[PDB]
Amino acid sequence: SMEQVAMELRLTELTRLLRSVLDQLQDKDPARIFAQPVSLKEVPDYLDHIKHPMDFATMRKRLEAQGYKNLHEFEEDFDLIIDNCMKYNARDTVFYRAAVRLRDQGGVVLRQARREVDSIG
Repeated sequence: SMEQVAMELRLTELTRLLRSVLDQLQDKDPARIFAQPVSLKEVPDYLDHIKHPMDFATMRKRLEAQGYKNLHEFEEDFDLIIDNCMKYNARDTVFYRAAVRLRDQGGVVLRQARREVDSIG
């Protein structure tokens, strides 16, 4: 149907805006601490701690399959990146501190992304 096409075009356009949001967030991680999944070979206990691992590569795979239907879904995954790191790692660690900085800086970007998603529809 034409209605299904129109919905698909909205999803595609949301995908474009989320790709740009994703790029901007990832630039706030120049150390590349959050670039890839935590390795279970190198942190064998990880899944005993963290039930839903997340990372920027995994988000990028979902994004390219148009797997985020709305901004809320994408923000949920971004928050997992931060929240997981802040639980597994102590306050005095480079990992924890990197997450705090990513969260603080990412807030700015997400604030205007929400306006854009509402504004454009």
